[PDB]
This record gives sequence, C-alpha cells and structure tokens, in this order.
Amino acid sequence: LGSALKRINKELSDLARDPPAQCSAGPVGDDMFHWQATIMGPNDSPYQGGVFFLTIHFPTDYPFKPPKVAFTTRIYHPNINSNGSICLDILRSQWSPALTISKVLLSICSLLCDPNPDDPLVPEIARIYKTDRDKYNRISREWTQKYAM
Amino acid sequence: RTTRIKITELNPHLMCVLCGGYFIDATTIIECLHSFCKTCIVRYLETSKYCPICDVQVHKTRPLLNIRSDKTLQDIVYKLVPGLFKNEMKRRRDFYAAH
Amino acid sequence: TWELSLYELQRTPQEAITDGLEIVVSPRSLHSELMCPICLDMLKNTMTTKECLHRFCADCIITALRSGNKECPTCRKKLVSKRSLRPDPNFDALISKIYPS
Ligand SMILES: [Zn+2]
Ligand SMILES: [Zn+2]
Ligand SMILES: [Zn+2]
Ligand SMILES: [Zn+2]
Repeated sequence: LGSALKRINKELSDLARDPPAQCSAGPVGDDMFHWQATIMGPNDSPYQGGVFFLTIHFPTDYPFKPPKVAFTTRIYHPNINSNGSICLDILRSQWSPALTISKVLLSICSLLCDPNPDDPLVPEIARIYKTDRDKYNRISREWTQKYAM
Repeated sequence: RTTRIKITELNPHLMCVLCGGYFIDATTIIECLHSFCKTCIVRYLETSKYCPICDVQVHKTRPLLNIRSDKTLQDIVYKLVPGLFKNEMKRRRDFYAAH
Repeated sequence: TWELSLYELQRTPQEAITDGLEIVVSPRSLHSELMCPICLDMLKNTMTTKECLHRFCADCIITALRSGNKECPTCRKKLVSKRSLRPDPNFDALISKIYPS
C-alpha cells in the first residue's frame, strides 16, 4: 500500500516547518516506521528540567491504527510504569485517524502536567498524587534529577 | 504551488444564490450540502421546508433542525475575498454605534 | 437557537467583485480548509459529515469507518455509517477550480 509511509512522511515535513514546543520526533534511523522522540519536562510540573526519551512504532495501517508509544526514560508518574508504558486514552480506545504524532506528544506533555490518578498504571503513585501532592512533587522531582538530567 | 486566479472565476463558489452576494455566516443544509448566508436561509426556511436550489425537503416539520453553521466554508470566503471580512465587521460596528 | 440579531434582521448583501482582480493564493492560504485531516493530503472525492460538516476524502473516511470507530475523526460525534456522510461535489469543484488535478 505505501499509504502509511506517505502519511508518516508528511507529518515529518510539518514537524520540520513547525517544530512542536518542548519536544521533537523523527526516524531513529532508516526505517520511517520506527521513530524516537524527546520531551522536555513541562515547567508546570515536577519534571521540569528533565529530558525524557520515547520510542515510536507506527503500524502498517497507520493512521487508522494508533502508533505504539513508550518512554525509555525512567519516570515517576501515575500513568506511566517502569516499562515506560503509557496509559493514555488516545493511544488505545480514543484514537482518531485525524491525530498526529505532534498531537500525541502534546497530549503526553499535558499528561505530565496533570496526571490522571483515576486510571492508574501505578496505583501507589496515583494514591500519593491524590492524598499528598507535596510528597508526589518531591519524589517526582528527585527521580527527574536522578534519571532525566 | 502559488497560483493566481481571477476573482470572477472563484465567485460562483463563494456566492449565496438567495441574496446574490458573498456568503456571510455560511450555513449549510445537511440534507443536500447546499449553502447560504445564515440570514438568507433562516428567513427563507420560515415559509418553505425545501431547499431553494435542489428542492429536496430539509425536514418534515422543522427545517432549522437540519442546517448547520459552515465554519470551513465561511473561513474560505473570508480568506479569498480581499477586504470582505473587514467590511462586514465595520458594517456591524457602524451599526452598533447607531443603535 | 437561530434567532436573528438586530444587525442580522436588516443586513444587506456583500456585493460580488466583478473586475479583473486576481486573487493570490499562496500554498498555505487554504491549507487547513482544503486538507483531509486523515491522509493530510488535499481533499479528493470529498465526503462531508452531515452532523458537523467536516470533510474527508471518500476513501479515507470510508476506511476509518470500516476500521471500527464510529466517530467523526475531527470532533468525535456519533457516525452511524456511510449514510451519516454526504458526497460534497461543490467542495470538489472549488478545489478543481483552484488546483486542477
Ligand atoms: Zn445570501
Ligand atoms: Zn439543496
Ligand atoms: Zn465532525
Ligand atoms: Zn484523505
């Protein structure tokens, strides 16, 4: 089909003319279906100052199926586990074929600012986030300095 | 990929058949996808439940139910017709001062 | 509500420009308006959601509806089926006017 590859290449073109704020993404080599991304920790969060890397794999029928996206940088967050797995609706049940990697990245940045403790990958962290915000920020910043800086 | 086109070549695509002018507040009948100025179609639908162009029935009993603001169309019109947007805006100020 | 404002109940037409005026259409002038949200290419065989008036290539929206998810890919409104969409020849015509293909 080559249809997915066309869609992917255009997104890459747009990203070149309009680099998204605080993040970047592109092929990790010669295969347009395998990308890497980097997200800077939002300043409106305990992840501020951190650089977080992600891995991206587009399915052959992208964009009618969501891309597969995960963190490779360890992070302390209710919706992200130690495998870098991300609990985000648009990545699974709420995917739309109108979506782009640019939008996914901005969605994830938003997730970093405002975790969704009600749909946790790590209950222990969702807990702390709901009951003791200062404890959450404290540990979150420590991990950022330790692993993401 | 920049192209220049005679405005009279675009006009057919940008004009309401009811008033003979450019679309203002473009509104589209969802039944057939024919478009009009908001005011032109809302007034017209007060005494007809059939499209002015294709004569299909807009709704059994309430035509308004089946029309929508067409932001995409209006944005196209405002971006192509030079001055149109400012003029319509001025037209509204000059009126809201007077009333 | 479709109630007409005081300005609206009286508004007069915006007369057409009928002189040799040329419109300069630069590559982005109509980028958002003429692009299919799904394939990111210029709209082809435009089909348009009846509920929310959002436009897609016929093949693109049909494929997306076959790929399970019954929403407008643009705003999430319920789409039962192909019959919730309508072909938009007029939109195609404007596109062919500006960019013959
Ligand atoms: Zn009109
Ligand atoms: Zn009609
Ligand atoms: Zn829609
Ligand atoms: Zn398309």
